[PDB]
Amino acid sequence: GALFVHRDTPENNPETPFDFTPENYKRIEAIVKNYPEGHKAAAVLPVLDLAQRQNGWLPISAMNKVAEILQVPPMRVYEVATFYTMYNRKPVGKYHIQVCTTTPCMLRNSDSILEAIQKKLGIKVGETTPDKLFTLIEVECLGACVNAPMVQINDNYYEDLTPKDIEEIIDELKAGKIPKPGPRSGRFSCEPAGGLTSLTEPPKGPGFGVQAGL
Amino acid sequence: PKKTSFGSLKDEDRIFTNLYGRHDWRLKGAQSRGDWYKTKEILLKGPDWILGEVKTSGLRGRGGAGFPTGLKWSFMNKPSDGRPKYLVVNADEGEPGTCKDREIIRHDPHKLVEGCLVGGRAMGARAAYIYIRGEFYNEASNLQVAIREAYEAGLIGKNACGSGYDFDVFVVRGAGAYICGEETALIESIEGKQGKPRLKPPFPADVGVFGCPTTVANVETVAVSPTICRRGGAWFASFGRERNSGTKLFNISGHVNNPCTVEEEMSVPLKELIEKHAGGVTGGWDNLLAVIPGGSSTPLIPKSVCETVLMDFDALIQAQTGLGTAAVIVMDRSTDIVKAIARLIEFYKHESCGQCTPCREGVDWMNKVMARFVRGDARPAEIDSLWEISKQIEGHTICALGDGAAWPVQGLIRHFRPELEERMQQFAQQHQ
Amino acid sequence: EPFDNTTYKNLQHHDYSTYTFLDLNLDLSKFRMPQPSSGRESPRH
Amino acid sequence: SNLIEVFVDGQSVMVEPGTTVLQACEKVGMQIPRFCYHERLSVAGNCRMCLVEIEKAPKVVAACAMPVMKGWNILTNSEKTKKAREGVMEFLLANHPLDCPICDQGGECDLQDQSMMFGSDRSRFLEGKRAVEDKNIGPLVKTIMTRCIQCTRCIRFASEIAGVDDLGTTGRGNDMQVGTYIEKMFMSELSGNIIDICPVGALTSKPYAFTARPWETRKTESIDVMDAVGSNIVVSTRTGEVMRILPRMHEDINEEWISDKTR
Ligand SMILES: Cc1cc2nc3c(=O)[nH]c(=O)nc-3n(C[C@H](O)[C@H](O)[C@H](O)COP(=O)(O)O)c2cc1C
Ligand code: SF4
Ligand code: SF4
Ligand code: SF4
Ligand code: FES
Ligand code: FES
Ligand SMILES: [K+]
Repeated sequence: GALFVHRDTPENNPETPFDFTPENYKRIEAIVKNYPEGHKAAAVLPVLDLAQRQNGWLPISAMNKVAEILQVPPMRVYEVATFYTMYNRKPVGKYHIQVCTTTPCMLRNSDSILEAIQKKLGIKVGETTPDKLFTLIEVECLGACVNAPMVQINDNYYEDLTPKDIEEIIDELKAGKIPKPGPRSGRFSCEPAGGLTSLTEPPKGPGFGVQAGL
Repeated sequence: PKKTSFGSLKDEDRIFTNLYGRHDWRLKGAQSRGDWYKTKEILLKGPDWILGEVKTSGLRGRGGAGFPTGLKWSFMNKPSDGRPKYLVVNADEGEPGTCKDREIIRHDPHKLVEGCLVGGRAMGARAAYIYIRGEFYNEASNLQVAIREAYEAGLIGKNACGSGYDFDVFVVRGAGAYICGEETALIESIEGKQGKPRLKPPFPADVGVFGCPTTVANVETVAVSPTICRRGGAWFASFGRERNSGTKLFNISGHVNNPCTVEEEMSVPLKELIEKHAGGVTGGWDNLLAVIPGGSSTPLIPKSVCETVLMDFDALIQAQTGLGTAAVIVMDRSTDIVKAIARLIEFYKHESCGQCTPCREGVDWMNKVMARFVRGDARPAEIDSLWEISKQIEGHTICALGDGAAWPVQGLIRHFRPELEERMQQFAQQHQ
Repeated sequence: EPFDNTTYKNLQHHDYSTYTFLDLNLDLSKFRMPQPSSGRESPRH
Repeated sequence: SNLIEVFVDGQSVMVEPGTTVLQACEKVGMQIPRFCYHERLSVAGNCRMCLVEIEKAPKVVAACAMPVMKGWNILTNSEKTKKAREGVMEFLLANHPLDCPICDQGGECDLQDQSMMFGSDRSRFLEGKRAVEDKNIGPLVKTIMTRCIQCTRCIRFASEIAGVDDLGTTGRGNDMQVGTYIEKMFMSELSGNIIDICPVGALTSKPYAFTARPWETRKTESIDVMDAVGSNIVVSTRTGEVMRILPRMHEDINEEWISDKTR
């Protein structure tokens, strides 16, 4: 676990089947055209992510296939896959819970959120449930510190959590439901709870404050 | 003449008028709030006029370094040597305690897009690559949707806004590395390599993304340029102190009653900012222990300093700290200050790109010492040892992440040495 | 005209899917200007 | 004509524009310390062992990567420069293993020598050391990666000289690891040269392992006859027995490389 050397196994080896779907090949050629001609290696990061979105993780076969279509040495893709944390080089559950624990979230009792999830799913940090449904890890600042504590599940943020709000979210995910992203408290995104302290007046119109020339 | 006290900014002076996302964030909403208004006339005045307005406004980088933005954008105001010229907008937003750049992207994704065109025009760039954090998936989508509308409205692309200037705006998502916020490490990430910063003096304005001239500018720095060009650099300079001009976004998080993100005039007193907007410190302005005024990178300051310090570059520098990203982290007297700063050093040890020696080995070394200070399993003589190790990282690394990991330790030992030594006495008498 | 300053107006992201971002990038290819070239297919050519 | 005057310790030297601080110091007989800079590889600037002070500037600059500017005075022996080399050497040796008696590089190791000349004389590292798993890359090059100092010389050599992009860095931070990730053999006609450029004993010769120490070998400067290039070699002998073959620099034939057959 957490190793940066690949050892072949029956479930992960260069013969493991992987290939982009015909729809994804149209997405790859759109990504590849966002960069100057002669610099197709610039598309490794988005095309590796696209491979993970289709598959859910990155088997060694997936890394090699991205190297082939971009004409980049495979070792250069292995460097990118091992460098960035979001890339999954080992299978994860369909719901990847990522609990922030850096100081701004740690100050607002983000450890209680982590304990609640651990007790509910009956696992420890870094493990997966026996049904391959939930995987729990701790991440660094996710850019939502004012809404601390918070977790990320797949592509969505759940914020202003308490040991009860997080448990409800897992219940909706666990059975069949898709909880709505956003703070679980009474505020919407980041405003001061208890009433706006600014931006209460109507916004000005098209051309307020314009100088002479412009 | 000049002012002495700062703060109490009127909503008619605020730039991000949809900060809380309570109006339409799409093109129609942005235009009704002044965005994309008379943008063609800005372009036709040429790069010199646009660069002049930013110079006059005294704007300084909002990413954490605070270099004069108007002066920094003039390196790309040179003739063409045959290479394309790009603009890279830094939306990585990885500094702990920092959330401002999330709201600009998610709720005003047309001041940013308009900023790219105006900022790109000043530098003479052909396109803008916006590097957005990989965890901000939903924010990146709204940014893409706004970019699509701008294309359909003719605001960007071929013949932008009817000005005869071609400009394309691309969005490239990261993959989960804090170091990719560094300007050169951001460029190396766009090029498909590891997020490892480059060395200088090959500067991005001379050899940048794809080995071409480039400017790396923060989202907030780029998202206020069109307003300055319209309302003028004189208007922007009217706020904050001299050399600290402008309005600044603030993220007040931690042990405050109402953690929030608000816009406020530069040089605003730290005490006023927390009290007025954040609802004060949990337990009043007597439970306050320390504050990190500019994100984890900046050193903490104790309550004594927080009484009168003003939130601007020069004032916080004199307080032995920095403004950084204006990410105010508040810690009260129930906080384990040693443990709070230990987690920050663990953060930098998980975000060190690992390229250069001092931060590859030094940060991992500071983390282990801090992990022992928390428990008190150390001698008082190791505090000075930790200080010296910190000064061997600062200034000897390729990028400023190493510096950003030294400063938090130095702040802890500067103001809270008595706490560290007491922690060690308790362990010594117990574990005889 | 209704100044309903008490409602969140950024709920479009509750419906985004796992391929929303890349689909938008695909839709934008028809608007992009021609990319520049370094004169070679790769640094290894 | 186009030469620009720069000063090394106050002594004036005329250099071409684009000359690095390290190269300017070479023209006056001063060799800046180094672990990642090799004159035949691309500049990397990640060991920081070449940090040197420039008079009237507060920040030390990397000598291997910084071009000199007209009028600069390079202080190769100032207090600030000397404290930089001690700090960097302290970091290099923090996690380095105590393998010197069992390590083939001992006695001809740059980390050892530059630690004697530029580093401190004692340790204040009170933690546990890092340990990395070895990586088999063939029958010629022995790999003990706990001794690696992440200098990336092998990475740059394999890609620029050999033309094989099989070595890289997998990981991040203090867990960054040099290797092939997959189980692969770095098999090439120039593969044996990574043993010479690796400043430490992380990469060593497997046929030569444990047989001799550097100080007891006699260096006979000879020629190679495995091919028709005529590479200049050094034949190491010990008590009447050939122990190994090393490259000998010849700028016009082989530089400091030899083929694996010659080695
Ligand atoms: C370790 C590290 C992380 C950084 N992260 C960011 C970031 O997330 N957003 C940003 O605008 N600048 C960031 N910076 C600063 C950039 O390197 C650069 O100074 C800035 O983006 C330049 O744009 P500006 O003029 O708007 O400040 C970071 C610097 C370092 C050393
Ligand atoms: S200081 Fe750390 S993050 Fe910055 S370049 Fe050096 S090793 Fe990488
Ligand atoms: S590489 Fe050098 S310093 Fe390290 S164990 Fe071997 S001889 Fe000693
Ligand atoms: S194995 Fe040797 S040459 Fe390669 S990076 Fe490590 S120390 Fe440098
Ligand atoms: S510290 Fe948790 S989101 Fe920033
Ligand atoms: S020799 Fe200059 S940093 Fe390594
Ligand atoms: K060696």
